[PDB]
Amino acid sequence: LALSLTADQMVSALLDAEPPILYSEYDPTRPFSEASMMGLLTNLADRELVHMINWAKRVPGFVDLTSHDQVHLLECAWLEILMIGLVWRSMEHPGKLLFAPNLLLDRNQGKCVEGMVEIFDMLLATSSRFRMMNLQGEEFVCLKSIILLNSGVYTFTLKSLEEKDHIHRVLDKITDTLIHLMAKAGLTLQQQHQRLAQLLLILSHIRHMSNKGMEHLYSMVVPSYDLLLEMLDA
Amino acid sequence: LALSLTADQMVSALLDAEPPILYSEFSEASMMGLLTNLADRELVHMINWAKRVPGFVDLTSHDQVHLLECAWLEILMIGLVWRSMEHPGKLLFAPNLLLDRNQGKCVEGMVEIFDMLLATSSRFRMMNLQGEEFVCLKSIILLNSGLEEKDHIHRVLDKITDTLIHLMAKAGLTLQQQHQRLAQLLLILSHIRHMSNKGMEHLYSMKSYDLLLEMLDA
Ligand SMILES: Oc1ccc2c(c1)O[C@@H](c1ccc(OCCN3CC(CF)C3)cc1)C1=C2CCOc2cc(O)ccc21
Ligand SMILES: CC1=C(c2cccc(O)c2)[C@H](c2ccc(I)cc2)Oc2ccc(O)cc21
Ligand code: NI
Repeated sequence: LALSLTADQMVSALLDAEPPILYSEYDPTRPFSEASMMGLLTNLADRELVHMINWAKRVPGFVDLTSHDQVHLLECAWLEILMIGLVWRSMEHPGKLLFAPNLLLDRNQGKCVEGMVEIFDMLLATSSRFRMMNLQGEEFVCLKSIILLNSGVYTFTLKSLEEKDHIHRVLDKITDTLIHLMAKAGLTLQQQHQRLAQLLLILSHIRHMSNKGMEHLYSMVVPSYDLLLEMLDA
Repeated sequence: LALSLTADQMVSALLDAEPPILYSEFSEASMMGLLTNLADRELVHMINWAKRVPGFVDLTSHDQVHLLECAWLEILMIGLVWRSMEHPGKLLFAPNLLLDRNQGKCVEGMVEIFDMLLATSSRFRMMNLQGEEFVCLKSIILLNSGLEEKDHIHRVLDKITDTLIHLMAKAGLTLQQQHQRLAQLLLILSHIRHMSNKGMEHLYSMKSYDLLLEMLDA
């Protein structure tokens, strides 16, 4: 019933689906070594991934797809989704990344890892950019769902063609929802289309960061297809 | 001058800036040699195209090099995908070099990138992407991919957005259809970024700033 929802019903459902903010393992050895910091971040990321699977099932349109296609979208999007979440909760802490409420890290602590500092900087710039745009929570949840639905759709017979157009219609509905929030907020038609484009252009930088992130992770714990398909069935 | 242009003047300037379609001059090496020769020749035309994108020449030479360093492969890729639209299941690298999926297997690891390029081409075919929309998307890539210089870039991007909406309104689309199509085109740019990052990784598996800064000064 995702194509029959209004803009306000889409927002309400995405806000209800929103996963909880988690904490890192309490009182680890401080200061950090390269391994210890990666261990705590990896533990946190894995626990968030369990909540992401459950979030994804409550994104309208996603559950209508086949289990194979749900796994494919999540396999393509999981690190982008982790990253936009991080960047969102770091908005109110300029020069810092709020990995958890008990794990607020500045740029200099990123140097502890080796190659992480470049990715750190990109995440901070994006956070700063969301701060400058005054990004709203309602807009945030729409952007997250876009990432999930958009990131794997291009790399997907009758079945797959019907699944692809279904995804494209859901994305059209999220666009409508984004415009409605901006019109309800009071922005002019010109300001609405400009802000929409600004938000969607930021998603290309998020993809870039996610690809750099993967390369950095493989240089040193990444969810496989089989792992994600096991988790989805539960 | 770029902030004072109308939607129609933006389109006319981008269409005038458009580079020419070039010709090429198999083993894994021989195919990569011909593709690399072609890519290098197109890169000379891209530098000159970039200088004629309204807003780009106002930036410093350092910032022009940075935008091009970040965007060159995305720009090469959207060009390829655009000229392949009318050849389903094939990539038109040049008019004398039309390659299907199976010839991508000749170079190891290329076939995955081949597939992504074909899917994007197919997606532009399904959207009935227009030449006027294409040139706007290309300029977006250049300006978006890489304090007064930053806000200048953001204003130029706002003008290209306006231009995109105007083309859709002039084409007859409703306000709802206009914002949906705008979003659809911009979402495709994330896949182009992805392809470009995969492309780089693949290129470094086989094989600069200074080179691009040298070319820009000419
Ligand atoms: O006209 C075209 C249009 C598209 C392409 C194309 C030619 O050829 C090649 C190509 C060759 C060399 C390059 O870079 C070589 C290195 N350059 C020269 C500088 C070093 F001195 C950087 C860059 C690209 C090509 C495409 C498709 C998109 O990008 C690719 C990704 C791949 O994984 C494999 C091949 C390509
Ligand atoms: C973005 C990110 C990580 C990250 C990854 C690469 C580079 C970087 O700077 C940060 C790193 C991470 C570590 C291990 C895995 I498996 C996945 C993410 O730790 C995180 C924890 C929570 C979260 O919401 C995001 C991240
Ligand atoms: Ni509108």
